[PDB]
Amino acid sequence: VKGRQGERVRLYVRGTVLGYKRSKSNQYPSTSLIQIEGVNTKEEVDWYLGKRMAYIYKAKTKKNNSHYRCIWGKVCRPHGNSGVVRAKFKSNLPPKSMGSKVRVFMYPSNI
Amino acid sequence: AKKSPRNPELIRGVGKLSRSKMYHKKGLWAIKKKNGGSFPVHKKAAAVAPPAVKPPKFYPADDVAKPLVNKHKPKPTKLRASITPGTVLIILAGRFKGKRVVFLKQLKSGLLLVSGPFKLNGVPLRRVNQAYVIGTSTKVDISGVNVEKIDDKYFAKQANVLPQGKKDDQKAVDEALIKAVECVPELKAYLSARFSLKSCMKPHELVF
Amino acid sequence: VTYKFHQYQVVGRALPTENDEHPKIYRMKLWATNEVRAKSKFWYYLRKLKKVKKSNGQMLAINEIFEKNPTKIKNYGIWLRYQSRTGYHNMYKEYRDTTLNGAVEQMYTEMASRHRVRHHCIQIIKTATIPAKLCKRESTKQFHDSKIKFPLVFKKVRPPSRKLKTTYKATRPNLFM
Amino acid sequence: PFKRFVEIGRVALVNYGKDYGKLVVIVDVIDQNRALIDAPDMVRSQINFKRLSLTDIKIDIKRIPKKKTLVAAMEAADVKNKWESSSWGRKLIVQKRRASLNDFDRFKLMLAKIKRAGVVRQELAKLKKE
Amino acid sequence: VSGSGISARRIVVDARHHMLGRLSSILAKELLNGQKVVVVRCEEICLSGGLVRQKMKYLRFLRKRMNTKPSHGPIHFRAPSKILWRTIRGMIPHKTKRGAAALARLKVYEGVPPPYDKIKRMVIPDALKVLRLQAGHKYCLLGKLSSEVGWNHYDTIKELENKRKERAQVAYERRKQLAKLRVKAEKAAEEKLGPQLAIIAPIKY
RNA sequence: GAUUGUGGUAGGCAGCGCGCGCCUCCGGCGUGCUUCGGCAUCUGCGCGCUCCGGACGCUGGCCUGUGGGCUCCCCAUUCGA
Ligand SMILES: [K+]
Repeated sequence: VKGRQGERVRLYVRGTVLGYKRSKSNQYPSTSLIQIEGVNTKEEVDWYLGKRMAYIYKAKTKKNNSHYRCIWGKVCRPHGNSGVVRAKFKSNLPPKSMGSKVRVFMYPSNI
Repeated sequence: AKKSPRNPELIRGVGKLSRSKMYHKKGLWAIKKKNGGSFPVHKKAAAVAPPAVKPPKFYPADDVAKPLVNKHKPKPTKLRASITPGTVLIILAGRFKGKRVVFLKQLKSGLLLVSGPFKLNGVPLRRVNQAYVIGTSTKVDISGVNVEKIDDKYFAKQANVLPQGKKDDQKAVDEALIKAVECVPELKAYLSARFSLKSCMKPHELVF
Repeated sequence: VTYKFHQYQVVGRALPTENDEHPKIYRMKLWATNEVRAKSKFWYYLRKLKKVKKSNGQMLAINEIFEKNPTKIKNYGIWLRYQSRTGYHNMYKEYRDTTLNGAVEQMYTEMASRHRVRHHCIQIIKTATIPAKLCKRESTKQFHDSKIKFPLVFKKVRPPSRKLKTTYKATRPNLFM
Repeated sequence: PFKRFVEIGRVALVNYGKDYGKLVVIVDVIDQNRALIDAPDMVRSQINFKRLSLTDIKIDIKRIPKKKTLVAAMEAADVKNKWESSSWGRKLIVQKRRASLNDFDRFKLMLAKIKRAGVVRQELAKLKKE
Repeated sequence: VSGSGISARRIVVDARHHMLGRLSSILAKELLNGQKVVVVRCEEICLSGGLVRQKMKYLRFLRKRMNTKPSHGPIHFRAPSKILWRTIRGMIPHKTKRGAAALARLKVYEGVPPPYDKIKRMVIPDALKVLRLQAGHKYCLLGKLSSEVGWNHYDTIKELENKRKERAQVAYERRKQLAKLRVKAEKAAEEKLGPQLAIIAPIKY
């Protein structure tokens, strides 16, 4: 009915990069604050604890016949009460990723 | 030879019985009485003399460090309770991501042996890591499926062309699996369809 | 069941001496968030009203008092004296609650709200369970109705929990009484 | 106006907290903010009105009745069946059932819905062309 | 306010009967999080305190001007949409690139201009007057204040909104007729599919 | 769920199983003290096991490549200044 052209199966949820763990006057970019769509309480975060995440972005040059790049991470612990999480990546996320979407996968699975 | 454990474990590393009851059960009193009120002394096992290793061809200028002994030995990988023979699994990664497959058994290495069946969804006999799998509540009878001869060595590389023997074995295995699947209505379509997340579908709320 | 304020009966006396082999034993009914603070206030009152200090005094007993029937509503009267910005005054108040602990918590909250009197500036002189016919305040007497009937004028709209909270809604809330 | 009132015998739904989804009976009123509620499977205790949603059901009881009397009144009024049969009460049950569906059940429901949608679309097209 | 967390191309908000400050805070957070927001019917925004207090506040704002060069600011916009835009800017670090980008993701309109007149419009419960303001307390419409302080497009907006509402009423009547036809079709098709209705029954509301 | 493996000549320390007795083997059979449940009272040797004197194991990708690394250079962004 739609006639769309794209990924046929989605096995991940989206996450918005809010920023870094920080105080009013200090910033710690080693930790990233991520909001996962559909997660509204720290109790709900328990399911995603330890789940792998990928930050996919585009580069000007081609690497292995592709402009796509990926920085992997995972969910570490809940942040606050509203479902935000603290996440760690192999390298600190660039500040320009603020407001961009990361993919939160369903693995490693516990079910 | 005792055919049953003398001291069952209440928890890991703690026995149900104390030292006095263990003394009574083990029969140390009987051994002492038979031997004449004294325990029998057993000579220490004689060590094997080291083999006459030939002299080395080279002598290193530095004394290489020998690592300290590690007393920890790995245990077999655990299988989740939600995964039992005949359980339907959802693959979350790889070229078969989203496919629904039937679980057959766990191999020695800890990986899971699964089948599509191949005809239904194109998934052959394959090994899938437990960490990249979701165990659902759908179970299909697999009593008539014989996979005894298949083990971790069946998938070992010999290092392009699939031998016909593997195809025949997969067909033989899948015949009974499909026969069992046909019993449950709509199970064929369920196994032939992939799992996907639609709008407002929350993984942490789905029961699977 | 957790109460912020607990009722204790504290019993104490002055240390026995040669002159007084069996000194008078004093008891008080006090309100405090803990038994330690109840004992502290007991010694404060004993020092201020009987000349018996904690240093030269003896602690005998302390027991919590629980409402006999926390399943039923009662009318509670509280006689208290408080300190304002310009002096001290006496005050009698009435409350309705299942337990006297809840009534005392209400009393503290209301004193704070209406007179800006902090907790440490309030002394409770007397407490009692008042029958319906003997209540003096119109606020408590208005619910002494066999057929009490009113609509919920003010109801706040919220999801059962934050799990269902959403920033955007397709339609505005539909409210009626 | 004011189709619903808080009353002795009025049945209310707990709309917030750990007790969400439960039916209780208002057996007394403490003050403008909280009342005394009761039900067969709980201990009569106080609750703030902000956590109660009044229903259209009411039972004939006196204030602070006995547990047996309250149960008898609820059974005579058939509170459970009336609430369950009503659309408002059925809504919570349907939400719970939807939450409880499993993957295979969800797939079967999807198949049924697709078939019904196709048949309904054909029927509607025929009606329009008529 | 952590943020909505939704993934959408854009969100259209009907600002009617929304408290100005709370809606502004929620939308500022949404814009900072990377959302694109279109606000319509800004003239229907509600301000607590009443018309008199808000008018005096706006006159106090109008007093502020660079003494030696009034053209250097502050700029006193009169239209409701610009008032909402400035209020939002007040809650955003607009002097940084991040704040400027967040501001650039926001559109504000008076009334409902096209194509947003045929796009679903949502509301913000946390800023709704019905939930935030007790009945009887003083409030004023943003459009009324703007007209009092020098906005001269209120009547045109009213006329255009009346025309749009008439067209929307006609469309709604057509949709209701279509819905009745669809219910008739469903009734006709009921007898065709038994088992499917049986599986669907325990889920229907 | 998260961070982490510092050391590199030790089978130590602590606890416990199997054989040195038998029977009908989810257990039972001997001497003492018991609160009648039980008890470090008899508790020795040989071979083994463990939450036991600081991480080990398996698999995969890649190796002249649009690969990997970078403390170098020019920039952009968040925080600081
Ligand atoms: K670890």
